Amino acid sequence: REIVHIQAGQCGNQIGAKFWEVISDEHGIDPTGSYHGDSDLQLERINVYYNEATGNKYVPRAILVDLEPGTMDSVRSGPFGQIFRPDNFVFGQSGAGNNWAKGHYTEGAELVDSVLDVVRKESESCDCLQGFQLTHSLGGGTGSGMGTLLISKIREEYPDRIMNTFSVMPSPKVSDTVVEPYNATLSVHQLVENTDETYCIDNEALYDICFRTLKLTTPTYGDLNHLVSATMSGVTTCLRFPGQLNADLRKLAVNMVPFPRLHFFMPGFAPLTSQYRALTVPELTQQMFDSKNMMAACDPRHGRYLTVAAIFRGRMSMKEVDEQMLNVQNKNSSYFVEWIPNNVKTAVCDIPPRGLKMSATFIGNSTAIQELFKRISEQFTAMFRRKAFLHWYTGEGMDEMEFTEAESNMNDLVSEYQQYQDA
Amino acid sequence: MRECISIHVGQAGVQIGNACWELYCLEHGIQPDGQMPSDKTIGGGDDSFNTFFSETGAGKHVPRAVFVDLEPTVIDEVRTGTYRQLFHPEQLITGKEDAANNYARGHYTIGKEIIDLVLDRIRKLADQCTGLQGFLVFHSFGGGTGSGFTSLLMERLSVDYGKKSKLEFSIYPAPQVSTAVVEPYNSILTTHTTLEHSDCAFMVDNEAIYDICRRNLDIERPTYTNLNRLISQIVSSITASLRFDGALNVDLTEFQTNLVPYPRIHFPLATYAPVISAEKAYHEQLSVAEITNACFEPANQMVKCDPRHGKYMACCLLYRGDVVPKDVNAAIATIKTKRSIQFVDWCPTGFKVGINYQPPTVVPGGDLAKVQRAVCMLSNTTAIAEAWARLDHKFDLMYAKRAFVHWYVGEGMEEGEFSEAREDMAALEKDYEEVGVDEE
Amino acid sequence: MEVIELNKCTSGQSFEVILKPPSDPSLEEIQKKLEAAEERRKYQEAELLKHLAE
Amino acid sequence: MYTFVVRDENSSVYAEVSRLLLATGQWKRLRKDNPRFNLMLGERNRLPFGRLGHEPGLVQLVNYYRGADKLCRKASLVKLIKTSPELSESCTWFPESYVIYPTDEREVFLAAYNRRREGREGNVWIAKSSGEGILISSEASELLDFIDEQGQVHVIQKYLEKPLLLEPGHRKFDIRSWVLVDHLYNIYLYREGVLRTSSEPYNSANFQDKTCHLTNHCIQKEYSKNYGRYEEGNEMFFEEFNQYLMDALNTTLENSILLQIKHIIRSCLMCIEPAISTKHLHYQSFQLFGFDFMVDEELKVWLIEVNGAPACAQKLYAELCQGIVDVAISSVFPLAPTSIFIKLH
Ligand SMILES: Nc1nc2c(ncn2[C@@H]2O[C@H](COP(=O)(O)OP(=O)(O)OP(=O)(O)O)[C@@H](O)[C@H]2O)c(=O)[nH]1
Ligand SMILES: Nc1ncnc2c1ncn2[C@@H]1O[C@H](COP(=O)(O)OP(=O)(O)CP(=O)(O)O)[C@@H](O)[C@H]1O
Ligand SMILES: Nc1nc2c(ncn2[C@@H]2O[C@H](COP(=O)(O)OP(=O)(O)O)[C@@H](O)[C@H]2O)c(=O)[nH]1
Ligand SMILES: [Ca+2]
Ligand SMILES: [Mg+2]
Ligand SMILES: [Mg+2]
Ligand SMILES: [Mg+2]
Repeated sequence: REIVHIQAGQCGNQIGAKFWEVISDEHGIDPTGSYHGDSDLQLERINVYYNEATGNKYVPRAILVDLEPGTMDSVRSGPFGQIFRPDNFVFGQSGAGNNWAKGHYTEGAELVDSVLDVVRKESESCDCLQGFQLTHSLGGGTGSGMGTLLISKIREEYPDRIMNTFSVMPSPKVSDTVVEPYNATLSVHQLVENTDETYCIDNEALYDICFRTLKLTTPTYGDLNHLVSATMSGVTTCLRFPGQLNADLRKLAVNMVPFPRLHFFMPGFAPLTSQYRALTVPELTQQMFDSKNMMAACDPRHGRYLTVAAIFRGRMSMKEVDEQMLNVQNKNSSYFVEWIPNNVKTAVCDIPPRGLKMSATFIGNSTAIQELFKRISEQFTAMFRRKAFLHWYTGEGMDEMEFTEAESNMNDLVSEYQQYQDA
Repeated sequence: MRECISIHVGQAGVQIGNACWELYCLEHGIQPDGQMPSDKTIGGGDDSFNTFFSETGAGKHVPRAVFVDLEPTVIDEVRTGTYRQLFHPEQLITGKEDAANNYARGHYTIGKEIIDLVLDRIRKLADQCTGLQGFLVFHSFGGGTGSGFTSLLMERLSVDYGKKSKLEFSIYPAPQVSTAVVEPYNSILTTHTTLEHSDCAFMVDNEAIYDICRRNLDIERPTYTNLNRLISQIVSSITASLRFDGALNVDLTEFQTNLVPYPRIHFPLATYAPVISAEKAYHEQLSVAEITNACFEPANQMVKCDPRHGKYMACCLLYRGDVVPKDVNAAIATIKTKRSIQFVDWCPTGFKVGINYQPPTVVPGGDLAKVQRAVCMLSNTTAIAEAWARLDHKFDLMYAKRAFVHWYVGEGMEEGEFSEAREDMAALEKDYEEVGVDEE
Repeated sequence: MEVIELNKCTSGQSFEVILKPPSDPSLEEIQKKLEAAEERRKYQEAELLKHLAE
Repeated sequence: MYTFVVRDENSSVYAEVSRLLLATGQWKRLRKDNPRFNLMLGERNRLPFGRLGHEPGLVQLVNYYRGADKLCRKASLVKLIKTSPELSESCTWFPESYVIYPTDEREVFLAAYNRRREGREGNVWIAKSSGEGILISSEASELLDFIDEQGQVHVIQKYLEKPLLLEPGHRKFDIRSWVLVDHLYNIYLYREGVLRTSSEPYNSANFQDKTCHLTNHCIQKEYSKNYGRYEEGNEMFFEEFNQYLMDALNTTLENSILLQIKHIIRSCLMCIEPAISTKHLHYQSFQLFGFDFMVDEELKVWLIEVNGAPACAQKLYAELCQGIVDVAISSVFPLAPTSIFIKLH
């Protein structure tokens, strides 16, 4: 059951590149596509993310998309650059200028058919295509505008397949342009309708974790992406290694999404790395549920957990893992909804990540995520009430109504999260 | 000699089928290559074991079993496992993608595309039967295949094999090893669609066998292998009368006749003893009275419930090992004076006892110690309705918010089927209450 | 108590102890059920493709 | 720390224990329908025992014994004493009783009503049920005309027309004892009982007047004219009652009465123990009981009724409720010396 990976834009390709860098190491595959591993657990579910070529070389089932060639070239020359299929690079020259409209309506519309051709040829060779995962930002133009265009086109062609995204939410604390709330609000409207699962990765949380916890005074995007690729590896551990819980994308969606529109997740990782003493099972459980280890910049105590998925990596006792998981929810049961019995499911994997002997990745569908969309909504309205910077978008053919609709739909999403926070 | 066809559906059904058929071969002396040197009638016979094994010209003894899963991983283990030579490829059926813990996806979407394949494969086994007596269906309540596809198969089996007995071995969902949050939904839906098509169903709560593995076997974190090897022992003691010479429960109809006076109330409670760890270096063998007494201890039941606060309708005692009737009678007389055994006033206070002199067989290298005598009690008590109440309550909590219902509607199922299924469980719950219950 | 219907053999033994006396859907309908869900499943997908075409 | 829920708020006894569970700083209260609890202060009717003991990693305790109603209902208690060989029907501490429905014991009741008539013996009976039924008469005809007129099932019992009368006053009483049974089925008798007395002098000729015959605290508050003369709230405690027995009868409360009380309590609870014990169950039970006794002229103690959801005297709420935390709750969920109870069994 194969997954097709797509990375779009500057952020999506840089984060996507680190992700393939991390999991290729976990599966014992060198930058030349050859396998030099020590355990058959590495190859047991390798087909989920890698195709096979003659000579027992493994090619990632990844498609690199961008409207300017800059980041594409950087990925091709960086580490693990030549592991990617050469013709799976689809890029233009104009760029999108941090403009959702340019990515979604004009510049990206000229390029989307080329991408769907690569998506089609990758899907046609799949034994039983499980679904798609997309990495992108919502604050730019290509990953935001063209990314959500791709999702809409892919859903039209593969309507019975799971659509998954890793979506980087913008923040004024790590900002490129002031129009990021516009692009983010336009993209959320698309994600609410056309994805089954979306991991909300807030650049504000990533910065704060790098600043306060990891003691990085001047964090870079590379520092933030080290955190993203680490959680991307953790949330996909159940998909890449033998397991019983949340082993495929649809089963995870059935366990994590009680209502179709509420499919935005808070990821969390422990321990946070930028490591000689191994962490204990109580220490992993306490950290992975702490706010400081959350990637969405939302205090979970401000809302309630609809469902929670947790994975533990390394050689440990499942007894102490069950004891600690049961301890954290029996002594914080007010933060878990009572109308979804047993909404916390745990999985374990014997393969630990690189450099760590024990690790824990957290996946939460909390109503506290509304804090994220409310921040975006306030930044959106602050400019939109004065129609500020709108000409960049109306110049690409957009109408003010489309902004009013995306704004209204996201405020509904916030109100719908507040509905289930009370019971 | 009337043949029996076993159908294993879903991951839980298939993996338990492995544990059982492995144990069947150890009990009848069948080697992994299908050969049985004990059988001197090569190529056929009307012996008792022939109800579960057919014979080829080469002397291979082949299970009368079909394995069905909407997903190839678990069954591919069988195709390459220790008993790969036991089954022939036609008996193993695998789909492309599974039901994703969705009853509707297993019943409607994927069920429609594979139900005719499965039935035709079942017809191939049925045609080799001079007088087929029915089916034993192993599945889970919680899985989308085990719940959704089974109820569809049980509907068609009643159509193609009219008034042929169908017995279930159903795995009740327990959160300690469960994989899905919607298992209450799947359980209620499959119990609704299957109720009229099942003559007798044995429920095993994974919670019950999980704790038995922790307490009696001293296993820290029991795995499915631990659980299934214990389940197979219970299944073997229930099907032993169909595979060995005897006079109690020698056909599938006798299970309904002996245990099910009311057709909807066809869920007997199973209790088993003794469960002794094989790593326990020193052990003192238990008596007939001690293992019979344990049959009335909740800690040894397949479903945790209190029979003292229900009413009995029937009781079967199935012994294996060194047990003579005098020991059983002296034990039952002692137990009646010390324990609360209340029968419904219209049924007779009695026990149907069966004894098989062969002691229970244990897989070499397993967790169970070989014991000189064991007993499995099948009792149709109204106390098992506690398991329906728990399930119905969890169903009620989620459904009041319509949590997750869009997954089922998205597969073509109508929201009204939830109500129709829950109303049926309410009626079933009221039926048990009619039968078992009479500032200061 | 009373022992009745005692049956013996070399394999085992069975009997009964008494202590106290007392005091369907057809194939056509199933195929219609599955096809009704198949049509509802196709109607929903058609509305999706209609929504995406707009 | 530990967690608990409350499902019967109009319970004065357990409203106080949940208040004490707060002050320890080691117990948090949850809402009614939160399943992740260690302790349930459950409701009085239809308590969902079947949903208890199925939460992984949660030792769960409940404040009621499933099946204890067979002792705490008039109809079932009569049946329990009549049929249990441990009580053997002919136990000397329970008045002659028959269950008459409005199966049926109407024939055998009239049979004993004739025997008492033949010997010209005291033939006065009482009619009670599960509010108040309040019928005492000397002829069974007036009893049944009232039973069938009422809806629910009533049970007839021989009236102890020769009761022990307190002086000064010439007044009868009933003794209430509180018994706590923990998860191990130890039987603890609270050292402090209470006497619920009558304020008017006892009268043998006026059975239609039900004030000097019925010792209920609600009836003495409603119909007694000189209520509260001798003791505060028609409640006399053990130290005063024991002093009276010494001054008036040259005996003690322990010797004359309490030995029989401890025997009656032990007998009733040891009988139903195999039916209600939670020794090897997936959940465990404790329960507080209120036994109602009666004493006659010859210092013989009679069991009248067992109450499964009793209240306490106002003076004794603090001591008794703290005892429930120590003995019944902290024994299963410890925190971070002389006892107020009397271990029987
Ligand atoms: N005792 C026991 N229970 C099992 C086993 N395998 C799965 N289960 C239980 O079955 C339930 C899940 O159903 P499954 O049988 O795994 O799912 P399925 O029938 O394959 O259906 P889908 O995977 O959704 O297509 C959970 O409650 C598991 O605890 C097993 O081998 N032994
Ligand atoms: N057989 C008898 N002989 C003498 N007095 C009796 C009696 N039966 C009952 N009584 C008197 O009747 C009073 C009330 O009886 P009972 O205890 O049944 O009422 P009740 O159950 O409504 C009050 P509670 O709330 O304590 O259960 C007793 O306190 C007792 O004085
Ligand atoms: N975490 C992270 N965020 C990024 C990175 N690059 C850009 N961003 C964020 O993404 C938004 C800009 O999106 P970008 O990918 O540059 O636009 P695009 O190339 O047109 O799709 C801003 O909110 C940036 O903070 C990166 O490498 N890591
Ligand atoms: Ca033969
Ligand atoms: Mg950029
Ligand atoms: Mg499966
Ligand atoms: Mg009362």
